[PDB]
Amino acid sequence: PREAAAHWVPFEDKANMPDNVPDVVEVGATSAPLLSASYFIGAKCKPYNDDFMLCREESQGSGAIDCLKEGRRVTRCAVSVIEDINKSCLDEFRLHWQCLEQNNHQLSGCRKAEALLNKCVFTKLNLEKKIPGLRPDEEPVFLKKDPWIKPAVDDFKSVRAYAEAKKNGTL
Amino acid sequence: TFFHPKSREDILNEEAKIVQALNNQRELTIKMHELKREEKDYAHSYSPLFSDPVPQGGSIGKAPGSSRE
Repeated sequence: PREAAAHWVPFEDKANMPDNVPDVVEVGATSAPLLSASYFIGAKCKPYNDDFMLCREESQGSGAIDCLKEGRRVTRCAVSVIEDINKSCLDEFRLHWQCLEQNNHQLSGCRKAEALLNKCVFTKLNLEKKIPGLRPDEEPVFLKKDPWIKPAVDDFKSVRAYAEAKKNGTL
Repeated sequence: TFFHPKSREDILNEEAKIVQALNNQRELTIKMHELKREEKDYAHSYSPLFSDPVPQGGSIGKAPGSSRE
């Protein structure tokens, strides 16, 4: 779909869902927290996302109205994993997504906070971040040490926390 | 004694053979005319290899559900 052109007004619809449709909770995180949590959401909810997309394909055009149920499933899985992060690893999650807010949302600028967040989530939620499609020879960039590309300013709080973790031995 | 025409039966046979060849040509003629107006397969008339008429569009933003048969 194309973006809007010369003159447009945004308009809001005040109707409710039809009551036959089961209600569902909506994901409340914004762009930076969502981008921070994306890899864990994928790792956990991959089967449900795949099922949702397969339903949308097989519906062959009526996807919006035939694929509501596993859409509810997808949103519920996403909300569950975000809640788990909010319960178990909140401080590192905030480090990561505030760092992203500062660095134009480039994951390359938040490797230090991302290491802490990844360790916390692996230990307390058993989710691993992994980049699909790479051969064993190719190395995931977020695991690479001494990258060519570095942020302008290493985030202050993230640097302090990373050095602290290096002392504690958690990282 | 000097008149040696061909026999009547031989003349009739030869003309009948000629007319038969002419009718064969008429039938081949009408045949080709009908066959040219019959419709060919997509492979024979458009593309032997890649014989599927159904397109597949662009592949960048491939959206689940855009495929319709």
